[PDB]
Amino acid sequence: ANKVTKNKSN
Amino acid sequence: EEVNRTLLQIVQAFASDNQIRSVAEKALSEEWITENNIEYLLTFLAEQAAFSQDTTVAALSAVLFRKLALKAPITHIRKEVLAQIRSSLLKGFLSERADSIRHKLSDAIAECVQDDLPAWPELLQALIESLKSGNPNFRESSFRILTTVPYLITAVDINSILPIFQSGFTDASDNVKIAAVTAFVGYFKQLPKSEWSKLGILLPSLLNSLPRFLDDGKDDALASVFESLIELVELAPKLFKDMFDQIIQFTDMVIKNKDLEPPARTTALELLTVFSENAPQMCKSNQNYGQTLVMVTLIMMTEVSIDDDDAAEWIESDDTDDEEEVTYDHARQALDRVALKLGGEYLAAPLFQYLQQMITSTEWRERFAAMMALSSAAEGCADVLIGEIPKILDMVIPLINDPHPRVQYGCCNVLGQISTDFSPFIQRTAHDRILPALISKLTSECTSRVQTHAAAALVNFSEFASKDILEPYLDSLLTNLLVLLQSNKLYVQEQALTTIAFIAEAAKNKFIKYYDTLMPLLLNVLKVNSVLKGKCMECATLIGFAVGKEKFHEHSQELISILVALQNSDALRSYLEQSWSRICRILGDDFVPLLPIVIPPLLITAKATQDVGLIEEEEAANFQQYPDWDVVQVQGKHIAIHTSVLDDKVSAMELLQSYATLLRGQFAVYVKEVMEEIALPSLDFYLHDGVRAAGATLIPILLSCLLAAEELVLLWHKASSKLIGGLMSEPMPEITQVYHNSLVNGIKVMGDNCLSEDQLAAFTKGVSANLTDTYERMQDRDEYNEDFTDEDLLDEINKSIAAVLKTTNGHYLKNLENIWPMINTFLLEPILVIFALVVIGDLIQYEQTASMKNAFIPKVTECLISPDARIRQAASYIIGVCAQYAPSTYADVCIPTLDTLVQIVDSKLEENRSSTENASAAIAKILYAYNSNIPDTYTANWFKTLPTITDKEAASFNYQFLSQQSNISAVVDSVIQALNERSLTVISSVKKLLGFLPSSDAMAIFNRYPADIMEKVHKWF
Repeated sequence: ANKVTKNKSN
Repeated sequence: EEVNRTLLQIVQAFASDNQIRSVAEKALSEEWITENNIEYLLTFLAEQAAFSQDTTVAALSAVLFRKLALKAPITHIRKEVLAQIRSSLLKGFLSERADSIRHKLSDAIAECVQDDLPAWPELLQALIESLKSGNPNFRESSFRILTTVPYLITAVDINSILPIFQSGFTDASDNVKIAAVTAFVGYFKQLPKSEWSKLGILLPSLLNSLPRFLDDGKDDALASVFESLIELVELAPKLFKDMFDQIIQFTDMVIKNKDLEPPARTTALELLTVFSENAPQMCKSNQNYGQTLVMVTLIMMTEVSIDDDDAAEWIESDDTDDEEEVTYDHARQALDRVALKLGGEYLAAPLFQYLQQMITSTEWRERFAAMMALSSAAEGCADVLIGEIPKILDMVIPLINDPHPRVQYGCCNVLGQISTDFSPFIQRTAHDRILPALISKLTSECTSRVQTHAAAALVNFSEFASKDILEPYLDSLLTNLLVLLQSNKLYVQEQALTTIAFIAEAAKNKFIKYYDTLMPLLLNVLKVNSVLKGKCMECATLIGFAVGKEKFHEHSQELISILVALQNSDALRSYLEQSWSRICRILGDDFVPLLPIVIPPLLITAKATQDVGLIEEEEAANFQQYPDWDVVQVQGKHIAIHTSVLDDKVSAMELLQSYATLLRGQFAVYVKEVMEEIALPSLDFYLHDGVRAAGATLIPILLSCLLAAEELVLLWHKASSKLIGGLMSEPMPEITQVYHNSLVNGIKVMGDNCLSEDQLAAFTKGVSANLTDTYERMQDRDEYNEDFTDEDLLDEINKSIAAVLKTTNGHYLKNLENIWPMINTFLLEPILVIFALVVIGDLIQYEQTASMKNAFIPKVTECLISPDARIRQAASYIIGVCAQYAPSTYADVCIPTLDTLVQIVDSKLEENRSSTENASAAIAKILYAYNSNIPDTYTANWFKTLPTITDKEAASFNYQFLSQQSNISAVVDSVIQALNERSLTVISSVKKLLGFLPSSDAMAIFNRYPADIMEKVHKWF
């Protein structure tokens, strides 16, 4: 889902 | 005796059946929690918890007492009874109880200690002695009470409390240590900073106690301590300054010990990371931090596909993250977080020292780690890396063909990440390298996971690539992605579709020639896997918007018929809504016949209610586990709110808003309904600010739709009044701003005299409460520690006041007087100053301000020469506006300052080109008002401030004044420049001047001008 990203649980 | 078995029966009924248990619940709430029975009830529950031989009764009562003792509250309980309750609680605590009951007793005891409550020195004595007990549970429980009631720490003699904690940190029992650490941090949590220095000195004992956890192999307990330490870093980072290297080195040592379980290692990383977020200067002043941080995240990033060198399991799975790769995920987020805080200046060097080397390792995990680390760091390190982009591709692109497929995916990842993070410059300059690289991975030669990720990275790239850059690559992009469309794997098809969609979005009209091949393949997929269909309709309608309505018309009817089938037949629902919305942008007014299909479902979603569960202390946290829920404490109690549902309400509101925006008058039939059932109720959604804001932006757009097509007047009255009312209640500054903006836009729509006198008065109070609470929050911004939000709000308050002035046609001056004290305080901290000046400029626009000439010109004249451009700007505009609307009550000021203005003028630089343009206009205003009464150098000074290209209203005056030698070429150009820059009849004046010169002299002036602006010049003269 569905681009290249970085996720985030800060 | 009677009271006891009534209550005993009740509390025992609690565990159990609905009947016996509901009777008890009502009995408690309706009969026992009343002015008359409360103390008996509290007395009972305290006695049970203290003395009951039954575990469950004791436990429950302790909990109930805790809950009810707040609500009572403990303050209105008679002294004799407080004392008795205290004494029995205490005796229970000191008796023989199960651990969990002593915990609950401790919590109950805490409710009986309070600033206003009588001293309880028997507790103090009990705590001190319990801390020295040989029973861990007594020791632990005492620190727990000092955690709930940190004020007790202040009450004990300093020379007793210090060794208490030092013994605590060092205790044989892990539990006791964790509680000591918890109590120690809790103190800083709860007490004023002026109290901090009293325990701060204990930090080194605490830090020095930490290597013991590794000796004994107690890493779970280490993790808990790390969690307390993380809270302390957020509160008092500078306390760590002197021992900074020791804690850095310690977290390093833990993370590297990879026989430890993950929690100790992830929390240690978090500890390291959080310094960057709370003490950036501290991190930056120590080269050790950055080096440690990079090194440990690089180690953790290699912890993937363990025991599976071929990655078989990874190759075989879908394109989601593996939830078992926890330390890897943690490492990535950490590097990202620190890079974003500290910048590339500081991290690029240490980062790259390592990457150069890992790219060349024979261990694949390290070559991967390298790519993912770059990916994480590139945004935060952009300030440096954005310039060294060929060098970066020289490292990465060779790896695109690595023997290992996971290294390949890794390289696709970087090309994706940087296409976003260095956009739009990378699209312009590296397309010739990046696209061929990604395109080569699309071939079915490569692994599913790689083909997919390369296609994902083409979304990143496309998002910021102009149609012209993508053009020569489209046929190639497309033929490849069609093959991916024919995959056996669902996630490959879904990716294929999304990549085509986004490429078509970027390609626009250049995609028209691909439409005939794509569209049938897409229709076939739909006519046949919910997400596939959704992504497919998304791909279809984005293609539709790209190619335009005429081309879209070859399949629109069939497409529409399939959508209808689809809609009426859960992630699909949202793709359906967006697609319909996109069709409305394509079809324009031809959509109107489809409103009865599309709007009803949107009305349902946008009518979502604030889904709240009035909830219990314990019953939270686990409710919090769900991404789709949150819990907060608002006014004492706990509330569970369904967040996702409210996000969806917003999304629906944004679609209704966009239909209303495109359809204008044609949406009018829905305005009353959406206004009363959706926009307006949304302002009362105190638990979700998105809703409140979305409600606000809907208002002016709804009005404008009905306008274009009595009711209107009613609705506006209702809407404006709830907007206004929101100003004195709304807690979130960012929302307050939306309301003012919303009023501005409302007023702009509704026109002349759209507000009534009471509304104007109610607005003023709101404006004042807003100013008051902004002041209060800002007078809060150290020994222990290292806000456009506020600026933005004040920016908009300016606009609403201005807007209100205009609609009232001046009359708002009256009401505006009540907040003059407020205004005045602001006038004499830069943001509040700017605000004040801006207000005053608006005031003068409507010589009835003489009452205050003396109160502000002293500060305005000061501000004229301020180091701050924004202050000079606002100031000069004020002095210029003085000579415009108040010519005579101001002369003694305007003409003196006039020399100041010739100097402030001298500047012509992007950041302050605006400020100097206002001054320029301000002097042209003075030259106008007092025309032949002036001691004339001036006008020729002013001229040299031309052209005016940035401020439009300023430019408007200057060329009006200009319209009333061999300056001729500078005269003309001054005008061409304003026109061409689109900042501003002065043309008429100019043509006459050119009349006064020969054929050849006239022509020659434009000889300097390029073709494109000579096109414009011909069409201007």
